[PDB]
Amino acid sequence: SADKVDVMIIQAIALLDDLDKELNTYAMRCKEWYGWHFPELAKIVTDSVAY
Amino acid sequence: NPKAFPLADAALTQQILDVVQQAANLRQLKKGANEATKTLNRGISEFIIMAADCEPIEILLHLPLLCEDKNVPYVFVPSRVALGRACGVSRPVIAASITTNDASAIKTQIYAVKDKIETLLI
Amino acid sequence: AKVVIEPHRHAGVYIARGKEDLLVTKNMAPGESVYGEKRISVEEPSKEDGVPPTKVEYRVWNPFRSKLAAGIMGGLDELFIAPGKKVLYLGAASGTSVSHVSDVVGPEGVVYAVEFSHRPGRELISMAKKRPNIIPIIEDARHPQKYRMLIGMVDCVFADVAQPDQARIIALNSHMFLKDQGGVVISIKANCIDSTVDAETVFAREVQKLREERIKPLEQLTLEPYERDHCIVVGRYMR
Amino acid sequence: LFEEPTGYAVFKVKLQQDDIGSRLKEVQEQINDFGAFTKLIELVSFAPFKGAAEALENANDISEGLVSESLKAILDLNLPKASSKKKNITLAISDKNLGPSIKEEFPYVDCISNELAQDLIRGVRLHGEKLFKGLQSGDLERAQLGLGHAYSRAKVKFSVQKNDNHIIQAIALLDQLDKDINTFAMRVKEWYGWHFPELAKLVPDNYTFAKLVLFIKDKASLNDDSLHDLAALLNEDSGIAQRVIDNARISMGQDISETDMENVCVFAQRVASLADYRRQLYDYLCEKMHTVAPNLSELIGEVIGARLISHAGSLTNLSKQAKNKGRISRYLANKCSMASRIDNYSEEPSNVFGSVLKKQVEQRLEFYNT
RNA sequence: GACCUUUGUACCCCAGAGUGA
Repeated sequence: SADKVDVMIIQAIALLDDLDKELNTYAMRCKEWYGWHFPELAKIVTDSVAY
Repeated sequence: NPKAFPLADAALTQQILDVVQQAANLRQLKKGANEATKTLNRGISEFIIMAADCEPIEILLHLPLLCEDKNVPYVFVPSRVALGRACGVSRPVIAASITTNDASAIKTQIYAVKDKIETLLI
Repeated sequence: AKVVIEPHRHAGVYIARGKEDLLVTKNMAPGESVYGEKRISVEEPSKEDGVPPTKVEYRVWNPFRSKLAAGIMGGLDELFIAPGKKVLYLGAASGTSVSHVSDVVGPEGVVYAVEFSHRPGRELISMAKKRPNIIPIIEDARHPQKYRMLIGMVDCVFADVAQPDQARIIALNSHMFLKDQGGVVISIKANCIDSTVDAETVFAREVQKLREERIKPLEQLTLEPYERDHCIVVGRYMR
Repeated sequence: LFEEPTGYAVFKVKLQQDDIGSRLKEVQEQINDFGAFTKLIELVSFAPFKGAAEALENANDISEGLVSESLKAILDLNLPKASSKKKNITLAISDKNLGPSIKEEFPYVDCISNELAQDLIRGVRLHGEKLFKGLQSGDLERAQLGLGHAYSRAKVKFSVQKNDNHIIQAIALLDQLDKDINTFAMRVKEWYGWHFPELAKLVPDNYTFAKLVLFIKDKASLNDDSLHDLAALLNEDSGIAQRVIDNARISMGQDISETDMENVCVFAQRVASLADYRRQLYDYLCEKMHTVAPNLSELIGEVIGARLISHAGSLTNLSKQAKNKGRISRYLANKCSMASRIDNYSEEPSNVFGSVLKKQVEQRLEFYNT
């Protein structure tokens, strides 16, 4: 190619950690919200995805 | 349901109006729930007087919560017009605050009024 | 900012040093605020794998706004409230002390709050939704037999209720819900009992009728810097 | 005496038979022995509540000296003793007031409450776990916790104006969502800035640009006609579409394969998700802003209301507080302080107090000009 | 064997807890 493409790895691995930062950000936001209805869950199940 | 408790009887009301009259004579009086709330913040407030004919009444419900936090007595009076009149003042004052001074010339009247109010609060 | 924090002699209360003698406790609520208190963030984190960095905030505790911090700064020999115990708390005036007692009782310990004035109670229901160790039980204090099902047996009882007649109130709670050889701590405001007489005779008959209900007083004290005309009394049950 | 008392808790209604108490008197042997043993009492019968609705309704009844019917059914156990009322049984309980009620629905039964703090009743509750005969204990003290929540929450609270924190979560989550929108927007405009360096200099919108890169993926096919993409979101007679015809000819950018483009389709779908939830959550914030603080959204609208309660943390916490523009801002501060105290207390803020308050803001708004 | 600071750009142009005819 005209650029010898390798820069996109440098972009993507700069994006991945910020993706996990939004992930546990919005997961904890959901925990803060849903704790009103059902607080007794976070001590039992701690993973974001299963929450 | 009541929203007007405790509300004072007659001779206690005129007694309070006279104490507020000499208090306004001795600049030992605060005028306004803004100022009264500030005196409840500084802990200088002896007790709080609130009116019953204020429309709406719900602007004046913060003073019992803040007083009960600070353990401060309070009693409703029926007229805001007479409560303004006892300030030496010709337009109505909805709520007044009594400030703390042990060098006060009228201190025994203040302790007797606090005796009547703290008698009624229980 | 730049202060350092040590464990005090009492288990659960932490000292803060030193450009002012400051009294702090651990918050089990991250980043909450009860009365606009200022929090000091100090951590022992880890940059290694397997251990994430800790985030620890501590809360200061105004001795002007609570009677117990005023008790500790004034010097007091022992505190019956420690990590592990159960504690029955009376008086619920703003809930500001209930946060710090909930801090010092630990996640093991259970805080029991009693109020009859219904409008400040919703605040404590909200704090009960925030801290999972503050259990409100809202009722007149004078009839504790009316909630016989509603509380377990308790190591130590604190009473901060200003009455003309608190002696019968701690009589019923003490005869009913207290364990053997537990702790009884009573707050006294001077002019609430009487005002036509010296506070000191009120103290003498207070300790007297306190002693008539099988309670042994250890040492009382006057709080002259912080809250004028106010005293706290510490005693034992059936010693 | 003829004693056969009743232990009461959240923990099951239990009837226990007695052998005898100490008719001996208050010394420091009998009290200190009976503090910790506490045999001489055996567990006869029991029955669970086991309704979370049932227990609290029962608890108001025992809390007000009123019997329940399961209590009568569990006081239907004297049959192998051949009779009632030959017994002249004496009950001992914790309540004074429950006594005349039981004596009302039972003339068969003698019922006292002496002593009121009979230390045998302490002898049950100081040793209760060991008399969980068939009863669990794990969520049982948890039923103590939540049932105390049920009483104290029940008697004063009815979820009236709940949104003291939900609005704050809404505005905080909304703002971090907008910051996350600009995140992927920069990445998509960088990416299609490579393959086609002119549309990134043409469309200033983010979601518009994301759909444009999303459904085309080729810089020789992006026109209003052949194919049609500026006949669905935008109209072809706009000043943008003619420059799209202008730009689709004179491009000199890099030509990239599909495998690099599908990841960008993932990105545009992320932008679509973010725009979706921010618009719906914005609508929800309009709704509950109209609900929980009506007079405030009458005055200053939704946004500064949600921000200011997001500063104070609750309407109660905002309620307890207190160059020719700060006269207006001070006036708005006082009247918003009043309107907040209106909105704090129970459904008279459904009325138009804030509306004539805004009429007063219109009067002062007339007053600063003259 | 053993992230921290500077230059340039956009925004803000800075009464709240002040005082109390």
